[PDB]
Amino acid sequence: NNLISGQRRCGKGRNARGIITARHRGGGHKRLYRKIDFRRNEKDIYGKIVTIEYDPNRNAYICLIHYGDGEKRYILHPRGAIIGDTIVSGTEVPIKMGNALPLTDMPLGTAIHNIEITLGRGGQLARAAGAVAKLIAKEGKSATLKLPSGEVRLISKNCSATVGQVGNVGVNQKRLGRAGSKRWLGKRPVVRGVVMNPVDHPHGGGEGRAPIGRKSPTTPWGYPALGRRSRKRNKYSDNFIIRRRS
Amino acid sequence: GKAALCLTKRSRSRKSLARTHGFRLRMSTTSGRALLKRRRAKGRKILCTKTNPSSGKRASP
Amino acid sequence: KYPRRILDVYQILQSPIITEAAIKNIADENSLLFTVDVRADKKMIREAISNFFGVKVRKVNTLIRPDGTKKAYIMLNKEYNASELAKKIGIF
RNA sequence: UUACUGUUCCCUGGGAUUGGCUUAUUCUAACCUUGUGUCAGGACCUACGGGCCAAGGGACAUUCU
RNA sequence: AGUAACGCAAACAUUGGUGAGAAUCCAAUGCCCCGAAAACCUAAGGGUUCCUCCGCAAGGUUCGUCCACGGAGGGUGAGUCAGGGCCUAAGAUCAGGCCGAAAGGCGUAGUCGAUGGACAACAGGUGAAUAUUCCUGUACUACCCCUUGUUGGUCCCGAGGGACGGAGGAGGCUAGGUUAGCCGAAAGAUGGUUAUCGGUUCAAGGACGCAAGGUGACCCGGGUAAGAAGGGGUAGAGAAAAUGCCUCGAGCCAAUGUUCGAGUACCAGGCGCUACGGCGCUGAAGUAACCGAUGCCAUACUCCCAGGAAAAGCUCGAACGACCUUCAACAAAAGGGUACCUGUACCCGAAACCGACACAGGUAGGUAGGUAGAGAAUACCUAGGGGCGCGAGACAACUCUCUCUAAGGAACUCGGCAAAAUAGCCCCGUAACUUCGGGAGAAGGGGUGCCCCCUCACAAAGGGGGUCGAAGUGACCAGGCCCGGGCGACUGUUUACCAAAAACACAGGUCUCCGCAAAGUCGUAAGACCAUGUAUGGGGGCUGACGCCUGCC
RNA sequence: GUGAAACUAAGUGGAGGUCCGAACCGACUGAUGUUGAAGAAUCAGCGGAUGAGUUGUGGUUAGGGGUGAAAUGCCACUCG
RNA sequence: AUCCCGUGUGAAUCAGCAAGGACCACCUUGCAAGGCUAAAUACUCCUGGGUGACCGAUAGCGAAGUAGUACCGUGAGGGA
RNA sequence: GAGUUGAAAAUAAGCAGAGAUCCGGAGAUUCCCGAAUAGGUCAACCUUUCGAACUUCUGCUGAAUCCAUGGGCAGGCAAGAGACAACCUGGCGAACUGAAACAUCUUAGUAGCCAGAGGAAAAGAAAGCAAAAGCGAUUCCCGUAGUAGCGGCGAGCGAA
Ligand SMILES: [Mg+2]
Ligand SMILES: [Mg+2]
Ligand SMILES: [Mg+2]
Ligand SMILES: [Mg+2]
Ligand SMILES: [Mg+2]
Ligand SMILES: [Mg+2]
Ligand SMILES: [Mg+2]
Ligand SMILES: [Mg+2]
Ligand SMILES: [Mg+2]
Ligand SMILES: [Mg+2]
Ligand SMILES: [Mg+2]
Ligand SMILES: [Mg+2]
Ligand SMILES: [Mg+2]
Ligand SMILES: [Mg+2]
Ligand SMILES: [Mg+2]
Ligand SMILES: [Mg+2]
Ligand SMILES: [Mg+2]
Ligand SMILES: [Mg+2]
Ligand SMILES: [Mg+2]
Ligand SMILES: [Mg+2]
Ligand SMILES: [Mg+2]
Ligand SMILES: [Mg+2]
Ligand SMILES: [Mg+2]
Ligand SMILES: [Mg+2]
Ligand SMILES: [Mg+2]
Ligand SMILES: [Mg+2]
Ligand SMILES: [Mg+2]
Ligand SMILES: [Mg+2]
Ligand SMILES: [Mg+2]
Ligand SMILES: [Mg+2]
Ligand SMILES: [Mg+2]
Ligand SMILES: [Mg+2]
Ligand SMILES: [Mg+2]
Ligand SMILES: [Mg+2]
Ligand SMILES: [Mg+2]
Ligand SMILES: [Mg+2]
Ligand SMILES: [Mg+2]
Ligand SMILES: [Mg+2]
Ligand SMILES: [Mg+2]
Ligand SMILES: [Mg+2]
Ligand SMILES: [Mg+2]
Ligand SMILES: [Mg+2]
Ligand SMILES: [Mg+2]
Ligand SMILES: [Mg+2]
Ligand SMILES: [Mg+2]
Ligand SMILES: [Mg+2]
Ligand SMILES: [Mg+2]
Ligand SMILES: [Mg+2]
Ligand SMILES: [Mg+2]
Ligand SMILES: [Mg+2]
Ligand SMILES: [Mg+2]
Ligand SMILES: [Mg+2]
Ligand SMILES: [Mg+2]
Ligand SMILES: [Mg+2]
Ligand SMILES: [Mg+2]
Ligand SMILES: [Mg+2]
Ligand SMILES: [Mg+2]
Ligand SMILES: [Mg+2]
Ligand SMILES: [Mg+2]
Ligand SMILES: [Mg+2]
Ligand SMILES: [Mg+2]
Ligand SMILES: [Mg+2]
Ligand SMILES: [Mg+2]
Ligand SMILES: [Mg+2]
Ligand SMILES: [Mg+2]
Ligand SMILES: [Mg+2]
Ligand SMILES: [Mg+2]
Ligand SMILES: [Mg+2]
Ligand SMILES: [Mg+2]
Ligand SMILES: [Mg+2]
Ligand SMILES: [Mg+2]
Ligand SMILES: [Mg+2]
Ligand SMILES: [Mg+2]
Ligand SMILES: [Mg+2]
Ligand SMILES: [Mg+2]
Ligand SMILES: [Mg+2]
Ligand SMILES: [Mg+2]
Ligand SMILES: [Mg+2]
Ligand SMILES: [Mg+2]
Ligand SMILES: [Mg+2]
Ligand SMILES: [Mg+2]
Ligand SMILES: [Mg+2]
Repeated sequence: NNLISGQRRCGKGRNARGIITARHRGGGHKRLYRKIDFRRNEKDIYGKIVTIEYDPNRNAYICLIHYGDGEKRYILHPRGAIIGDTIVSGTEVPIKMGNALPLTDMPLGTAIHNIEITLGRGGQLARAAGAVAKLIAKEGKSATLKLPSGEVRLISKNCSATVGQVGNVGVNQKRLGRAGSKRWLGKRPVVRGVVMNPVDHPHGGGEGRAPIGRKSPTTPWGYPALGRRSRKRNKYSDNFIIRRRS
Repeated sequence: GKAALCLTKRSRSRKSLARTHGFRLRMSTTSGRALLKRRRAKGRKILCTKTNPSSGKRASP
Repeated sequence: KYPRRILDVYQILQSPIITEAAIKNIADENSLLFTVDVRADKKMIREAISNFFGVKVRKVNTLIRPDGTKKAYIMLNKEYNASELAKKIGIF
């Protein structure tokens, strides 16, 4: 319970200047922040699951952990988890769901999530609901694996990760029945640029329902909206990429 | 039950107006320090119209 | 040990008030009316009357006029008598 | 706007920042990134940060011309 | 041009008085209006408009002896109300630090910052103008003194706690209301009559304690072993806390209630005085039943997804570190004593704020009576406040706001614009079509008052009989309906001041970009948002529920 | 009801960008006013009225800009 | 050319270097990459004195009286 | 050097040839806000341990880290801060306009903003002008001269 707090970055979408950078953010119901442990430190101790709580700040559920020393933590909810299951973070830990260990000690073809790219920062990849990363192979310094996007990235071997697939896979199946359910999440109505005036969007003017009237569809800031790859050329992580998603 | 178009002054509290037009607000920025320089050379009696103390009969609380 | 503010203790009491209501208050409440400095307090006024006339002060109540002049109701203990002290000054 | 002349974002080459051994690939020492790793005053910095030690990149890139 | 108008169609009228002078000022009587306000408080704001005396130049849309006007003087009393001396959110500043022609920008701790949290009072009386502020009575908070005991404490630090949503309805109470009873008074020129009129009231707080209410393991009432609230002990990095283990414990929860406070206090009425103001004595009864909250128990319970602030006060407790000390410090009961700053007037559904006006307007929140009624709608009334700041006559056209209008009934008209009609409750009966939810109150018909009985009133409804009227939800209040087609799916949003739509949005669908030091966006830069998120996610373009489909280059 | 389910009748429950309708927020039609009582109001009806609701207090975004369920609309009766 | 900067390169020391309007030669002149320095000069919110073919209350400073007052505006500000 | 207690009479009391009132020089006090600077703040107020905050100066002590740095303590009417019409210096740096349009150009290195400083500032004691003859720091005025030149060789600009 003490891991929950109300100290959050109020004023979503607004930067320090106070101008809207990330549009269509506002309203929505209030939500407290949960402290989830992604590093999975405090190794070589058993901890059992008791609750499966609701986290408004994400798509997946969480799980409360109770260790023998009295500490309490939050983690993501794997798929086939049930109350009473144990979890361990270590090196010689057996390879089953809920446990955490580096990629060196894992076999090939494992369902993995909560992957970290660097040591200490904690897991960053494969957090969403129903997310999973398949380990393809490993060779010497680093280890390649597949991501939910279908891309094959080359991650270091000493990085930690959690086994299994994230819970509540069946969340896309429900369709938001009406617009009010969208505003409850904090997503304001999206206006189309073709309806605007020319000063506001390049597609604006023209009597009637105007077509694009341009060589290509464009963003509100002039650049095209389709096909142009936005990845920075000669990026630091360019050698760690094996292929492109699909 | 709709206010007319010309009601731009809805009798807001003087506490907030001092925080927006008060003496301490002008002395913070460089422009406000020059603002008072213009009103003193002008010779105006009341330099800041929208100002009130923290206590006394003028206090908004 | 410090007072609240620092100023002339002998300026705390400018002059009394002479009205038909004030004189009526002396006999009913055993009180006295005095105009006081704006920077004055109930402690300094309580200590003041204890030293000038050598009498006890049951309670002190004050207020600031619209003109920025402070007034002070001073109720003496029942042992003394404000009417007797009034004649010592000259006012009835 | 496929009017004229220009500016900016962005891409690319030469030069500086910028170095070593090999036949373009490697190496670590500049430089980039990170630490809930550690030390620190009267005290705290698990509050940014500083010093130290490590980890991942690496003379590419960022920056200037 | 002495022309228009003098700011609602709530309504004035008489007597008497004041005075040089009165439709306009004062009083009395009667009439009429508001009465979820046109009533009483109160926040912001205004800033002396409040009270008394004097005056009437100007101001008041008339008058004026009056006034929110003018002059003079006076008036706002707090340990408990509100705010500060306590805390913090949004947000604003920011030691150092980073960035930058300058100004300066970003930003860490920290500090400011109520619209929140925390914290101690009521009744009655006094009255030119103030009182939960003054007086009386009864309480509370903090500090100090005193008396014993303890004899290391106080900060830092650790932990607990504070600490929270919406919707829904049930139950137990009270406020409040009605009636009855009791007490007192009354003849209100009428046919009769007392069946009429009035009163029947009291808080904060202290002390006690609760179900037939809610909760707490065990059965179809009994039995029984763990088990609730609430405590204790123990192990490990290990004081508290947390986690695990063991153990005691049938009672717990709190609005209400009882009693004191609470006196012949308050009070109808009566006896006398008067300059008619009130004063001075006297002062009975002071109970019960029914109805019953939108308020209390109550972040009590149930359900649901959108998943519902922080800090301090408070409580528990070791070590390290800091300060101080044998009382000079901590802690317990009684008693006694002591008690900072500012606001407090007056208006506040307005003539004093906001609208240039004494403007048919706008202005958060609290209190919420009686009859009928589902109701805070509506109609008439109580408390209380008002009669709208020019009037008197006359009763042409014409205009506006309203009522009825023979026969006909949309022939009017761009157009059934406007007006008229419908209307409630209880029964009967309800189509095509459909996404099976709807359509639907479909449509369309019958009944409706009062009195007696059935009937035991079973809170009702129903049945039978009788009776009045042209007319029974008789007033106010209170749906018009049906067939067909186009657009858009629908609830919603939009050009404040000529356009509410077929436009926008919408759930959904599709394409494309982004592997986190992310894309994108704002910045000279540092950096910020995106995100304390991680491809079931984020940004962007088009389309716009659903159903059948979405071709060729 | 079945082998178990599917399915199905009652009762309980009280959901909804649900219905009628005051306050509150809005402003569709018409009349009146149009040197107005009023620089957008009065009167009579009308729409939503547990929600994408309304509102107070205290704040944020400032012009080669901001904001915009997007009208070139709003940003102190002033906005291509 | 002379003078002053960003980027990148990079000399010489009197037998020398720079300048003399691309540059070379000869001659002349001068000695950069350190610094300070009065006077003649420009201005009037003001002070004292003096003088006006300057105004005389719609003039002259906005202002001959409580003028940057009254008044208007959220404010900057405008302004009798 | 004879009457006085402002404008500003009146009233009530004083001072004064033992030389007042008044006029000058040097001093004292100088409440609150304000650079504001004990802390906070809605300027003229609040809370307070009662303090010129911060930077600088003079000392003491001496983190990571040996020397050091950064902190901490104390002293010290204690240097600096802010204000200031115009002129002056430096930095940023327009547009309408003119060219009968307009971009090179002009308006213009003007306006305005920021910063700083003085009564003046800035400049300034030849790595200079000049041309075969000579001058001997800088600045200002006359004049050279609207000349030599620059310029979509256009408008216009303009030396020594
Ligand atoms: Mg449009
Ligand atoms: Mg465009
Ligand atoms: Mg177009
Ligand atoms: Mg077309
Ligand atoms: Mg309203
Ligand atoms: Mg007071
Ligand atoms: Mg470190
Ligand atoms: Mg750190
Ligand atoms: Mg005429
Ligand atoms: Mg006429
Ligand atoms: Mg008129
Ligand atoms: Mg007339
Ligand atoms: Mg009526
Ligand atoms: Mg009055
Ligand atoms: Mg008159
Ligand atoms: Mg008159
Ligand atoms: Mg008056
Ligand atoms: Mg209080
Ligand atoms: Mg700083
Ligand atoms: Mg901060
Ligand atoms: Mg604070
Ligand atoms: Mg508050
Ligand atoms: Mg308090
Ligand atoms: Mg009153
Ligand atoms: Mg808690
Ligand atoms: Mg009779
Ligand atoms: Mg323990
Ligand atoms: Mg009062
Ligand atoms: Mg009052
Ligand atoms: Mg109101
Ligand atoms: Mg009104
Ligand atoms: Mg008006
Ligand atoms: Mg009623
Ligand atoms: Mg009504
Ligand atoms: Mg009535
Ligand atoms: Mg009248
Ligand atoms: Mg009137
Ligand atoms: Mg009238
Ligand atoms: Mg007819
Ligand atoms: Mg016809
Ligand atoms: Mg016809
Ligand atoms: Mg109609
Ligand atoms: Mg009708
Ligand atoms: Mg029907
Ligand atoms: Mg139909
Ligand atoms: Mg109706
Ligand atoms: Mg047609
Ligand atoms: Mg629609
Ligand atoms: Mg609609
Ligand atoms: Mg319109
Ligand atoms: Mg509409
Ligand atoms: Mg319209
Ligand atoms: Mg629209
Ligand atoms: Mg990025
Ligand atoms: Mg469309
Ligand atoms: Mg609805
Ligand atoms: Mg409705
Ligand atoms: Mg609207
Ligand atoms: Mg209406
Ligand atoms: Mg309605
Ligand atoms: Mg309707
Ligand atoms: Mg509807
Ligand atoms: Mg601004
Ligand atoms: Mg501009
Ligand atoms: Mg406007
Ligand atoms: Mg040269
Ligand atoms: Mg030459
Ligand atoms: Mg030379
Ligand atoms: Mg003049
Ligand atoms: Mg004249
Ligand atoms: Mg200060
Ligand atoms: Mg300060
Ligand atoms: Mg000094
Ligand atoms: Mg200065
Ligand atoms: Mg130009
Ligand atoms: Mg031109
Ligand atoms: Mg021209
Ligand atoms: Mg000077
Ligand atoms: Mg001089
Ligand atoms: Mg000079
Ligand atoms: Mg000089
Ligand atoms: Mg110099």
